[PDB]
Amino acid sequence: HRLLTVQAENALRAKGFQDGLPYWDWTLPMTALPEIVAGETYVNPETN
Amino acid sequence: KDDGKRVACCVHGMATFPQWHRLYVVQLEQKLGKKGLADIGVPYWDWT
Repeated sequence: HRLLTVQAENALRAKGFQDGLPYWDWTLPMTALPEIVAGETYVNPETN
Repeated sequence: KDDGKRVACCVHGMATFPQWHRLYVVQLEQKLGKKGLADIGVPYWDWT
């Protein structure tokens, strides 16, 4: 699984990225799933 | 044309030729980059 994550990072690096993959933290209690993934359609004001 | 003769906008034979053309190429550079590609600019083809 470490190799899998490393390969994913190396693959995504060449697509306009700076840092590594963020990690979820499900160890710490939460009340809702992450809003980064919850949404279906998001409004980008870059294209308005 | 300044006299309304419908002339071109290309600058050739005036001192501002290299400056205008470099502004043109950087325009296309930014137009390409804003579409989502942020790795390399337009290459230069050497002929010397």
